[PDB]
Amino acid sequence: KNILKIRRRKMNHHKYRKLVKRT
Amino acid sequence: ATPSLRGRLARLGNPRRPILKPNKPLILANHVGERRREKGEATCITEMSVMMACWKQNEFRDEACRKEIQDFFDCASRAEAARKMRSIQENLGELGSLPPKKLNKLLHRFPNKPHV
Amino acid sequence: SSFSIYPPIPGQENSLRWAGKKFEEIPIAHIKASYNNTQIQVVSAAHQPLAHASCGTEGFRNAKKGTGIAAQTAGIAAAAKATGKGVTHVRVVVKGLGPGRLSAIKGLTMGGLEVISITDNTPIPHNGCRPRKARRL
Amino acid sequence: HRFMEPYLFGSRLGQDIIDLEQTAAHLQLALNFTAHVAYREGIILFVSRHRQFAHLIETTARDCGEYAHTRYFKGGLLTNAPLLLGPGVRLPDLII
Amino acid sequence: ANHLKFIARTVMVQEGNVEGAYRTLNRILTMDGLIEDIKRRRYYEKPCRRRQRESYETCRRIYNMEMARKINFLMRKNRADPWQGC
Amino acid sequence: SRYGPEYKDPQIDKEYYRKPLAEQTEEEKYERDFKKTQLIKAAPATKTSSVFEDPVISKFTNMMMKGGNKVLARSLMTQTLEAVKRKQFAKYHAASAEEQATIERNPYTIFHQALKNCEPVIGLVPILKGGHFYQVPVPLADRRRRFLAMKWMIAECREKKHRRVLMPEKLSQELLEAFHNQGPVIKRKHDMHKMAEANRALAHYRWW
RNA sequence: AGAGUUAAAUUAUAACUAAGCUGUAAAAAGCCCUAGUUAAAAUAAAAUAACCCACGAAAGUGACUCUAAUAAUCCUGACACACGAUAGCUAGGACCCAAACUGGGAUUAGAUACCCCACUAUGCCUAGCCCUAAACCCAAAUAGUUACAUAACAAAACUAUUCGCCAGAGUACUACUCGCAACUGCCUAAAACUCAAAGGACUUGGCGGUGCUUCACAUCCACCUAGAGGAGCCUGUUCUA
RNA sequence: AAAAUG
Ligand SMILES: [Mg+2]
Ligand SMILES: [Mg+2]
Ligand SMILES: [Mg+2]
Ligand SMILES: [Mg+2]
Ligand SMILES: [Mg+2]
Ligand SMILES: [Mg+2]
Ligand SMILES: [Mg+2]
Ligand SMILES: [Mg+2]
Ligand SMILES: [Mg+2]
Ligand SMILES: [Mg+2]
Ligand SMILES: [Mg+2]
Ligand SMILES: [Mg+2]
Ligand SMILES: [Mg+2]
Ligand SMILES: [Mg+2]
Ligand SMILES: [Mg+2]
Ligand SMILES: [Mg+2]
Ligand SMILES: [Mg+2]
Ligand SMILES: [Mg+2]
Ligand SMILES: [Mg+2]
Ligand SMILES: [Mg+2]
Ligand SMILES: [Mg+2]
Ligand SMILES: [Mg+2]
Ligand SMILES: [Mg+2]
Ligand SMILES: [Mg+2]
Ligand SMILES: [Mg+2]
Ligand SMILES: [Mg+2]
Ligand SMILES: [Mg+2]
Ligand SMILES: [Mg+2]
Repeated sequence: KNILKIRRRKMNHHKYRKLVKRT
Repeated sequence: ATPSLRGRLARLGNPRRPILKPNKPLILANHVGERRREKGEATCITEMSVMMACWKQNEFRDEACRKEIQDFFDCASRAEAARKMRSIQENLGELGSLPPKKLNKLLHRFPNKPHV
Repeated sequence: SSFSIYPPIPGQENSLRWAGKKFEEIPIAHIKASYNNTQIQVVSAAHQPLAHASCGTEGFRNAKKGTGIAAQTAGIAAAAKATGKGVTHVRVVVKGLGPGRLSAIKGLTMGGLEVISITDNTPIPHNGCRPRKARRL
Repeated sequence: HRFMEPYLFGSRLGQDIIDLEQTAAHLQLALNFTAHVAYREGIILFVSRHRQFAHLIETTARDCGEYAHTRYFKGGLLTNAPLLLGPGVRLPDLII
Repeated sequence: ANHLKFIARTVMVQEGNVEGAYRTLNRILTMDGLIEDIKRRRYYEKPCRRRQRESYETCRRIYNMEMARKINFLMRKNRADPWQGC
Repeated sequence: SRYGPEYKDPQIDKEYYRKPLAEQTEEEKYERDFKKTQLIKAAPATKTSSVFEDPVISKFTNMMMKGGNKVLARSLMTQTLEAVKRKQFAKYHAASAEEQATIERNPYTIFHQALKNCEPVIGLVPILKGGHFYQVPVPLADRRRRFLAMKWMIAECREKKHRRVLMPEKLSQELLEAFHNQGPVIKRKHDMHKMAEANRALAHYRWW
């Protein structure tokens, strides 16, 4: 249910953190 | 005595932090849980040990000691008897309360009223 | 026959004897029943080790020494080594909660020792050292 | 019950007491209404689910010449009359 | 360590009965809560899990005590029904 | 399955019926047995009222039969008992006065003692724990123990003999060996006992 | 918020005994300067009481003692002021034990994971920062009512005065601005473009390597018998032709 | 204990 949106935001934050670490 | 319930749950009128956090609503049901069947365990490992002590000491022969062989079969017989008789004896009566099949019927005669 | 389960503390003037000795002179059987091993050591009242026997010393192996049978055999051998030095009564002191707890206790009786008292000296820290993390993450 | 407040006299040490003034005032009309239906050739049925005096209810109804129901009440008894009782039946004109 | 030994958690055997003395000692620890305390202290539990365990145990205890109270209240109606057939 | 649940097992013992008046506890059962209008199954052809037949002999004959040839198995029992008898008689007549008071001439007693000697005490059951099979020692029932004792000898005599060796002669050898506890079936038994003693520590896996 | 103290366990350290100790479903690795018992400072944490529900504005607080002490003759109110769990940063001190990371050993086709062992940052004290949480009891503050009245579930439905927010979803706890002892950061916070949906609760099936009771009677195991898969032949398939 | 995909 709400875990779908929570996981979407979690994935977005994880990808943003990986991008920040790479660049 | 029953533990207190005032000021425990989170409600509109409760001003303080909730104390108890129920997984399911604390409504007394109309049926009790079915009695749990006990998990079995191996029998007379102790007498099996003294049976095998004769075999380890006397080079694995039954003519050396005969009582340690006979009491092992005595254990086999008594364990089979306890497996057969008690499987019905413990399911018939509890000696402390009523069987669940009678308990559910007793509770259904005087059920709880969460509504109205 | 007024019998009390409370220990005979030396402070009182009670008259109880076991093989002619007081409760303060009867040897001790320290029995550490861990989750993977059971170690039995018989010391005297003067804290002199007399007999020592454990499931590891009984010729057992990694997982076979954790069963109650290994504890019973260790108790039997510890009882034999204790009787070798001329002891009749002992006070069992159980340390830790494990599978070889009662089995190694009855091992002394099977090996030829009389148990007069059982004391549960289990380590119960009042939130002292922090234990290890929980398994099955 | 919350709707028995006007029909009570008070509470005698936890036990509520019903005043009999309004009991008699209601019972006069109750008996008058019950008697008028019987006078005008009406079907009167005594419904009562209580396993202590049920025998007394059927005896009273048989002596009265009216009908009684003290057993387990079926589902579509009064609603699904053309099926539970018969093809075409007459519904009870009064229920006690 | 600093206390005198052989006073706490000690049970004296009567007439050589060791198996029953051990059961008495085990009852002492279970009814004082030491067995569950040892099994809980084997592995550390976080405070978040401790609060959940306490809440679940208290709710379960309240439900069990209320169910037992209702059972004991309704034990009187266990008698054979004398109005069978009504 | 042609016999209904009301059909009971017959009783072949003549002495059971010939003396009804000597006891009352057993008197109280057989009058109800037939007053309850209970049906009785037909007596099997293999079991009769003979005084020279034994249930053990019949079982061992049944276990040897291959296919459905019962007369061949009955014969094989005939020559097995005859060969045991004649070998024991040849040994009887070649000894001094002291050994004839000990050497047994009875094939039935020799066979029964051989089975008792070959009967194992404890057996092994494979228990699956942690994805692996462990040989847990378990006490065996009387019927299981006797079945193992019988089957081990039958299997040994079937395979470990020369083609020129006949079944009754090989069985006569192994019967006398198992009577004195020197046969390979005793070795098989002791192997099972040793393999149970080696895994005694694994007996906690059993839950019955 | 300061100052002082430690009951149990644990350990550095000595003495007697043993060859093993730890470790898991099972093992291996590790330690044999190991293990049990008798004595033992320093550090860390504070069984039962607690089936108690108190204090503090919140975060948070329940080993003991002492001092200071818990605003408002009591409405709401910020971008202003002061706090703000854990995690993280700097300097000095401490380090029993636990543990990111790491190195070995298990399992797996792979396992840089769950399982075992050792250890570091860290958890500890003082000073200075960082200002984030599922900071949730997802229910704003102040005085009230049980009147009308159940979308669904859940903690029942609502008044009067206010403050802060809410304009489809993804983009997006994002880019660009301002400010901040924060420089892989925090707060505020879009647009281009894509779609006609995105969402909350529920009913019934189906499933569950969730859990609990009764079972399997040729049936799953425990167990019995005779065979297939090995050879030749017959015959039926898939392949080449 | 173990155990992926359609
Ligand atoms: Mg995304
Ligand atoms: Mg408060
Ligand atoms: Mg829930
Ligand atoms: Mg439920
Ligand atoms: Mg997690
Ligand atoms: Mg301070
Ligand atoms: Mg101390
Ligand atoms: Mg130090
Ligand atoms: Mg190794
Ligand atoms: Mg404390
Ligand atoms: Mg105040
Ligand atoms: Mg204000
Ligand atoms: Mg902070
Ligand atoms: Mg910090
Ligand atoms: Mg460190
Ligand atoms: Mg560590
Ligand atoms: Mg690794
Ligand atoms: Mg919080
Ligand atoms: Mg919120
Ligand atoms: Mg506000
Ligand atoms: Mg509805
Ligand atoms: Mg938008
Ligand atoms: Mg964030
Ligand atoms: Mg940002
Ligand atoms: Mg089959
Ligand atoms: Mg064939
Ligand atoms: Mg073939
Ligand atoms: Mg794939």
